Amino acid sequence: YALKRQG
Amino acid sequence: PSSSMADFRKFFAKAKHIVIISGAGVSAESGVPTFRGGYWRKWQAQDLATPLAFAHNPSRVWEFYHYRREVMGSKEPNAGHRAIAECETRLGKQGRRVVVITQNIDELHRKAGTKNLLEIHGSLFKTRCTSCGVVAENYKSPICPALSGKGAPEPGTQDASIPVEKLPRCEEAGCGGLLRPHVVWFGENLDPAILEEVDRELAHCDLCLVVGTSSVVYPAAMFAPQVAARGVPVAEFNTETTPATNRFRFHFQGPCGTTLPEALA
Ligand SMILES: [Zn+2]
Repeated sequence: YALKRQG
Repeated sequence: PSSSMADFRKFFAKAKHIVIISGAGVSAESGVPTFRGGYWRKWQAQDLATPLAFAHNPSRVWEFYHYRREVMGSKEPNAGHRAIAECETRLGKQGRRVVVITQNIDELHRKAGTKNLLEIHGSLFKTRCTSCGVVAENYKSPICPALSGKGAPEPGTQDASIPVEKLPRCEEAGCGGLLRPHVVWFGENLDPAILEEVDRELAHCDLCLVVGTSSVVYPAAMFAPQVAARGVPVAEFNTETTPATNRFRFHFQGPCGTTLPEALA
């Protein structure tokens, strides 16, 4: 949820 | 997803809590390079905005951010930035709330007038000490001496390889710790204080606008879809359709520079 990530 | 402005303006005149989510699309209209695909030397933001990149090559990462910091000096807010800031002042006076939640780190929303600003990814112009954790505003150019005349974006430029001892150091008495940019990198979490401000804004939201976002960076990408799922209308203003657009009431295409001044009039 809080994790920055791409996709 | 409708392309009708008249229908938008009907929700717009009534809405009392309006949340605006802003993405790199808005800064690119000021000529700010969003390195999201374009490159700094042989890299994009995704390759350098990571804790690993900083651990292995902190010199390189600081060069990059240094570049980005210096480039902002010439840059100014655009018609999209201004329209959003005016709207917030105007609606403030009618007992109506407007909040901007930005994925951007360039502070162009601040320069434009926006008060209710949540910078979910941090800022270019704040550092954080990796020894003591103090977060400090820093606008100094260059941020440190060993970075003067570094950070060229042209590929082939050799790495300055500044020893860690000469990259920005904490100025707190007694610390000497290595600073990093106070930006949220890929692989890291958003600040919990920031996430609660957002949770509340998204919950009691009224009308949501999503402007110049490609909708491929999480969690920011889930924020408008959250709101739409609650039966709340969402207008997407973007030059080109996204993987989330089909979940939104409206899509208006164009530069947010062209479309927002009308939408928010
Ligand atoms: Zn420190």
